[PDB]
Amino acid sequence: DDPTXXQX
Repeated sequence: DDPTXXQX
């Protein structure tokens, strides 16, 4: 749900 690093 965070874009940052494709975490989710």
